[PDB]
Amino acid sequence: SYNNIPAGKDAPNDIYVIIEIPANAAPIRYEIDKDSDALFVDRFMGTAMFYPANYGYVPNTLSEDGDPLDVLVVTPYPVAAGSVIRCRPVGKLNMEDDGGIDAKLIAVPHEKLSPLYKDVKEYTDLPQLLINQVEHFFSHYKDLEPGKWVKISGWEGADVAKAEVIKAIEAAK
Amino acid sequence: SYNNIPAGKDAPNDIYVIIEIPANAAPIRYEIDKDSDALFVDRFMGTAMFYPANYGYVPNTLSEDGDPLDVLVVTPYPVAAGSVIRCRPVGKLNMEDDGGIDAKLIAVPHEKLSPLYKDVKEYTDLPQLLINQVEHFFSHYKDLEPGKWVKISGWEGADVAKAEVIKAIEAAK
Amino acid sequence: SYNNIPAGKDAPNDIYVIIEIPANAAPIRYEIDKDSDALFVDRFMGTAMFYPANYGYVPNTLSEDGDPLDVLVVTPYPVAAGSVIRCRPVGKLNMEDDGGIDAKLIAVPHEKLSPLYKDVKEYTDLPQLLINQVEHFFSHYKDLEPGKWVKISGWEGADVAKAEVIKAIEAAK
Amino acid sequence: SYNNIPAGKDAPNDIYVIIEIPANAAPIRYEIDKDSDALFVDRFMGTAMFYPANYGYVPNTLSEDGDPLDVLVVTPYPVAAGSVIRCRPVGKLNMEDDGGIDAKLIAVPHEKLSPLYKDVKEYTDLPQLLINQVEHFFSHYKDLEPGKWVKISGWEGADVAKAEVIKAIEAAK
Amino acid sequence: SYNNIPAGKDAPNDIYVIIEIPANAAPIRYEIDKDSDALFVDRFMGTAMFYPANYGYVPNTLSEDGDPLDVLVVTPYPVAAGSVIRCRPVGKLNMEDDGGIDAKLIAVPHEKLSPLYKDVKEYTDLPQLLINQVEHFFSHYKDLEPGKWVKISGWEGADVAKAEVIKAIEAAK
Amino acid sequence: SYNNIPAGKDAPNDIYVIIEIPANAAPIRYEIDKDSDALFVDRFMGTAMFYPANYGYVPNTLSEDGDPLDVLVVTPYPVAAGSVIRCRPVGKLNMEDDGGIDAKLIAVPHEKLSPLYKDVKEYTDLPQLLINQVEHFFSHYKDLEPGKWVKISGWEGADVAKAEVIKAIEAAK
Repeated sequence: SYNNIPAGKDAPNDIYVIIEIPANAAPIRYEIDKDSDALFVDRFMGTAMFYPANYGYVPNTLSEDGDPLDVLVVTPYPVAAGSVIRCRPVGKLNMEDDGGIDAKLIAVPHEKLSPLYKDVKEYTDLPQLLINQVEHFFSHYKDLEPGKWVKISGWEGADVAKAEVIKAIEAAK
Repeated sequence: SYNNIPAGKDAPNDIYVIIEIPANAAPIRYEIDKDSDALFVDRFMGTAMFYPANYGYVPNTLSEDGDPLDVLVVTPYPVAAGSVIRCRPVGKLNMEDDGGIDAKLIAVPHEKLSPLYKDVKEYTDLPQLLINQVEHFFSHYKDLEPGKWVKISGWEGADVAKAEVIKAIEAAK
Repeated sequence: SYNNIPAGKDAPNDIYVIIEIPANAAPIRYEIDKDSDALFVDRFMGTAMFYPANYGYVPNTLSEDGDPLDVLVVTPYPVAAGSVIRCRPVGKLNMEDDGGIDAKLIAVPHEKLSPLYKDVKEYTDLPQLLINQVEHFFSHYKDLEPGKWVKISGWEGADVAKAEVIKAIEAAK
Repeated sequence: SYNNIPAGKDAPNDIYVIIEIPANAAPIRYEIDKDSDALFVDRFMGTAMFYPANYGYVPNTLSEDGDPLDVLVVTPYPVAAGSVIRCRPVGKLNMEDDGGIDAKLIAVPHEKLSPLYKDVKEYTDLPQLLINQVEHFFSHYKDLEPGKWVKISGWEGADVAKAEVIKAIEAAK
Repeated sequence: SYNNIPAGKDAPNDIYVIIEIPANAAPIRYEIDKDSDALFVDRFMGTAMFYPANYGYVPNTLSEDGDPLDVLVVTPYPVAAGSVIRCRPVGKLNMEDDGGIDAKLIAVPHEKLSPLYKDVKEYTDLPQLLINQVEHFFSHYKDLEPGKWVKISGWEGADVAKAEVIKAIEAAK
Repeated sequence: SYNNIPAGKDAPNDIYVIIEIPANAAPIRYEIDKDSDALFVDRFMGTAMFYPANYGYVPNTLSEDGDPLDVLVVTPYPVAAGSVIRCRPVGKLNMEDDGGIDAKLIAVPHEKLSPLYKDVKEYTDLPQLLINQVEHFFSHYKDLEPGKWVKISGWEGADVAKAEVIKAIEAAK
């Protein structure tokens, strides 16, 4: 049970993220059931696109999606599906979808995992093309799913990124 | 425990299949133990062949193999090992092996996973080469395993494919 | 030399396409120099997208924009970069570029290369999602390259594709 | 829980090994937590190196690392992460590290998994370059991790390789 | 040009092989044009099989069937398509085709390319399963291509392989 | 022909590099013949290491050791072997070989190829770990090839890299 994994070692700036879809992976949406812990294939993406970064969730949280809080982690090389990355939140990606709103945070590995992003304090420190690529992926990856839309709102800093994790931690209590 | 996963949402025409070997994967037979849920490597295949499609089993079933009922699912791109696909059975592949008989069903993803096979009602709707390739794989993939043989019998439709799942559901009760 | 290859053994029904970019490949736009026949790295794609079919051109052809005839070849597996596929046109995709009007043909392999695409004689015989991914790919793969933009106009039948081949072979060396 | 898996079927010469890092894999150290069973990313390796073989551990053991006994298995093709290989120990690789000593055994699949190494009785039967490559990997793969060193001591045979498993079996009792 | 390459620095012990199909590659039969030196897509394989060694030919040789000498080069890792391996023959595989009689040599890389195959001087020094996969691959990889069929006759020693090289170099340009 | 390509559109700021070995590729050292322009397999690497950047040379240049100018091109994704990257030098790596003194330039792609490396104007603008992996790779990738050894001397600025380009173009065809 992935519930055994804490939301981190020192939340907010130390979250664990269980990866469901690796970066640059096959065009397949995976989602982890929270009763069997198995990797469920949600949909074979219609668009000819791939995820710009690893995307998963923080364990033992709850937002207004009904499901835990979604995270996108940037790594030097994609991680295996079902893996847990000790990362640090550095931004929040707000956007409106068919069923209300959705909010993704962008994350980055920790001191002991990788020195690559010691200078990444907030999402603006990542390369501009990546941020532009992350926005472009979510706006268009569901363009062939009938009835489903996505519109990108704006970005928010790490301090508010590290805020929504604070509120999702006890919303699961 | 994969036993938490039901055999489906609306059996017969809505089975779940836990994939043990992805399509076009490395020449390695994986099998999921049903006590630890871990992915066990059964044998490194002697033949220079790969699985024509993802092959796994429906959870919480039982046939006359002693183990659950085996399924081959056709997907636009191979799924990760240990994943569960919400698919629909569309055929049955009968064949005789060293220890009696074995029966595989061919399956196909569902409305909400992929529109690719909305027109696939039975195995004859899949391309002929695939069916010919699935038969050729099982007939020859054990040609270098000493003492083991496989002979291909015939094909059966979805209605009888959806029959053996009916009988394997309660044979596990 | 590359232009030591005819446009087709029996054009326009039988044509050759040198492949410049493979399908499902890394997002690297390759274009083949004709002074040198070396593979030139033209663009590292900004958008998180991949080519839905192997992209290339017909040897010994000259289109309007000054270069040979663009062809997307649909194959069972992605072919190597710089390899020659013997194929047959089945449709034509029309668009307007930043430089004016553009057009990409779509083709399936020759009968002797694969039996998978024989009853595919028009582009509408191809899967409906594949046609939509080609439309979606070309409409958005330049979204993050500045100065470029693509507007999808509409498809034309297999007979017009063979006509544009005839006209491209016409004005060339 | 991987604890359900025995240390083998007939220890010593029949150990099970849960693979955490596949061979020739991405430069990523994985480690399996022994409370959640999840695949944890330990560190993104600084060196431009890959693991010469699959490396994991024997379940339900304990050495003087505090963690179970580490094993390197040689296979015809890399196994998926989180898989369990029925292998046979054929050597011991002693070496001193920043925190005391570490000891790895080299292993090899069994009769029923692969005939490739029926003649491999001890690590000297494997190709010399592999042994030289295994030594070179561990000596240098942490050259960019600050504060961490590794020095290679020597090799020991299967009989002593099959000894340390004997002592790690009951050290977990 | 490709035929600007000798059959070997010191034939028949030292030979060159241009590789047409890599090992463990996608099931695409490539053959290299000699008018053009471009890589031609000859066949999308029907059978779910892959080449057990990199397939190619010796430059500046002419066999009976009208084409250069077929050689399978066993390498630690699959080499790129269209690349030149400096290798040494160790055996000969004999068969009868639909067009008559055929023969494929098997070779291991030159000493300066790898120390892994030095004490391999006959094909029986290669692993016994590898010899059987080459026999099984050629006997079945054309099972689904109509009009073709291959019958394995038997192997011949390393000395006959060097003799066929001498005779192939003999009648050529 | 390959030497039908200039050293650069506007050397030394704009240069071309034919890539001989891609990044993160299989440990196969390729070198491009100039008699033939075919890709020659030079060495199957003994050490379990991979190239940290795509390795190649500048056309129409002549260095001291008799061959064109070595350049490592850092790219978002590894480019195909034998492809031409339009790039800009940002630093120089100096070393002493078994044959004397050696030097490898490091380069980032031209502005028109990617916006990711524009504010990279010196090699110290590249990530500090990447600089260390190139130093570590060249210092150890020949550890298991006998007769060879590499000693890292130190880096030099982007202005010296443009100077060595000028001198390499100078004494050449």
